[PDB]
Amino acid sequence: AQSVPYGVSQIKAPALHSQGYTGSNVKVAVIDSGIDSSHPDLKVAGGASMVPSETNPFQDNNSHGTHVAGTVAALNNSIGVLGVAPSASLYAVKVLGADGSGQYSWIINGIEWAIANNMDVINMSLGGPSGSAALKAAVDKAVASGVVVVAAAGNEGTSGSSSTVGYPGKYPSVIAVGAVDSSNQRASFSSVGPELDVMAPGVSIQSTLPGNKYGAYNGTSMASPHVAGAAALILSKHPNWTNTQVRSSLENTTTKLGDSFYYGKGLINVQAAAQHHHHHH
Amino acid sequence: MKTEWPELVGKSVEEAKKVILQDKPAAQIIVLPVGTIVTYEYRIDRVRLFVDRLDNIAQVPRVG
Ligand SMILES: [Ca+2]
Ligand code: NA
Repeated sequence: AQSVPYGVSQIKAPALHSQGYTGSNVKVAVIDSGIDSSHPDLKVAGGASMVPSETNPFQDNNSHGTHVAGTVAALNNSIGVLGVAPSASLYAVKVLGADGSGQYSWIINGIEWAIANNMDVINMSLGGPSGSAALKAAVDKAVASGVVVVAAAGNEGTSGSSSTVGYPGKYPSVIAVGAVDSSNQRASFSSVGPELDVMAPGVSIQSTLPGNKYGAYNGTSMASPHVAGAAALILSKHPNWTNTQVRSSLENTTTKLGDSFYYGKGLINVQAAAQHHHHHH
Repeated sequence: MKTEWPELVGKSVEEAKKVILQDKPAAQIIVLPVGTIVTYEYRIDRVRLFVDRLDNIAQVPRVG
């Protein structure tokens, strides 16, 4: 039997599923460490690797990309878990090696691949503490081209009144996502700052792992793909909505939590986002 | 419980490993180049050490 991880229910994805919308025909690039395409609870549609010494994007030697992919799009069947957007067209864009790191130029090359291959959504469960002009240009280019770009905010916790949001999450063009638990409390590690946009579940998140396994991971990396999957659900119900509109729909319908420095606009609610008229619950 | 080591910035990677393992003997230490992009999962057992091209610590080490 299949299990629905709590975070999928918490963002109200089952309401979209019951309406008949599951992200069909929406192309989502998971820009990450690869995706294990042999996992029976994932279907990978395509991809490319930008890592010079790891040329196969369908081999995930870290595990992180495979976990993130399962939160976006684990298949709807009688096994494993259920993804937020289980019919999405999932692309493995490998820009991180086995050790979980990549050069800025590898990330940029993956973003450029996603634009060239007409991705509707990019998830980046990754970041660094400093920006670069070339990184900002790549994300701004993807957004100008119509792509919804979502990234994890980082796990740097608090530092007085300073923002601790990582890049590329910290750029205005990118939706930066922080982490809450099942009680809607911010995870202690979740980055903070005026750049935090929305929150999603990021504590004890069950998903797919390489070699036909499953497990619970923690991080803003786990929160980000809830929002990228929600974007795919919204586009499957409203295929002509622009990225601008998908982003505002998610921002305008959150359940507000605490102060925006710590919680941004609050927890996403994809049921409310995918209606025509938007308000917070 | 010690979870950050600001006093290690500017020290050698070798001294940082030694100090962190005294405070957290079961730490999983990974050395990465400063200025890379990394995964944003949270691993309570891990300490990433970001080094400059001289192999000195270039960012405050922290658990995660
Ligand atoms: Ca399944
Ligand atoms: Na942003």
